[PDB]
Amino acid sequence: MEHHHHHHMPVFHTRTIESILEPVAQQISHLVIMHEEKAIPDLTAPVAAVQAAVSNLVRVGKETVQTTEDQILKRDMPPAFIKVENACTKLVQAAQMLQSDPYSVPARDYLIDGSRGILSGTSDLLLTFDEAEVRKIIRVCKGILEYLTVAEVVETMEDLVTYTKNLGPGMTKMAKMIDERQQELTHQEHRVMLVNSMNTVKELLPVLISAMKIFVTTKNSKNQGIEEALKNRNFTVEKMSAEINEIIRVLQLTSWDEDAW
Amino acid sequence: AIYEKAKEVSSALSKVLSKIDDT
Repeated sequence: MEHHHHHHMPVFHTRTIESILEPVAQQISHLVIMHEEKAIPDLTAPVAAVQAAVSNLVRVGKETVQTTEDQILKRDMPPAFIKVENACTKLVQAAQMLQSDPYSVPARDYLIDGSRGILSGTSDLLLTFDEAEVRKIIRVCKGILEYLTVAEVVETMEDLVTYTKNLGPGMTKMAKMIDERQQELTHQEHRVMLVNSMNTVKELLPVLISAMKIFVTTKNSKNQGIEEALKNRNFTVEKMSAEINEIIRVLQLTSWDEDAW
Repeated sequence: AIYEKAKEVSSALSKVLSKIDDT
């Protein structure tokens, strides 16, 4: 005689998203936690606002699907509005059976299920809008993993003065983004290999930037051996690019989600 | 504004499930 069973159906990955649905999450499981197997007031005036904000959400959510061209989002968002949509009709509908009778046990369960909707539904809503964010972050890196290759074409010293002013700011934004991400991550492993990585990239910047200038002035003189100077360059790049990918790959790990191919 | 309106309904909902019990 072996028995084991409980509830299910609630995902979560981002630190913020959790500290937003976590409460309503434990509340639901705690309301069903009474697994031993009391009347209900009038939830008419407190379920109408949950339907209110829920509407505003779909609103600001349906507009975001009209701006950001993130296709994978423009197609992953809609189904969400559907979830919260009907998940609400139950909440509002459930509140009725309880108003017409606040002792009904199917309603208490019916009510929870509907709430479990707006939660599970809003979850995807944020989750999706989030993966899209981790995306914009990848784009930034992809563009920083594309410019470095441009170093291998900087001959004139004057250009070096237009490569840094450019590469710099890029790495700057490519740093703040990573900083925030690590905070949002819910796994120690990722947070680490993600930070220490973006770390070397910062140090390797003032380096390749030198090998670039050291070469731009060495070729200007009879100083033969640009190899030991040039090689040092591309070598640094190759190191940065190899590191930058660890970031991307890591992010994509925390990115590619079920809804995705 | 998403993370906002979301948190909004999150509470607005958390305020409803509160009338479902309090021990």
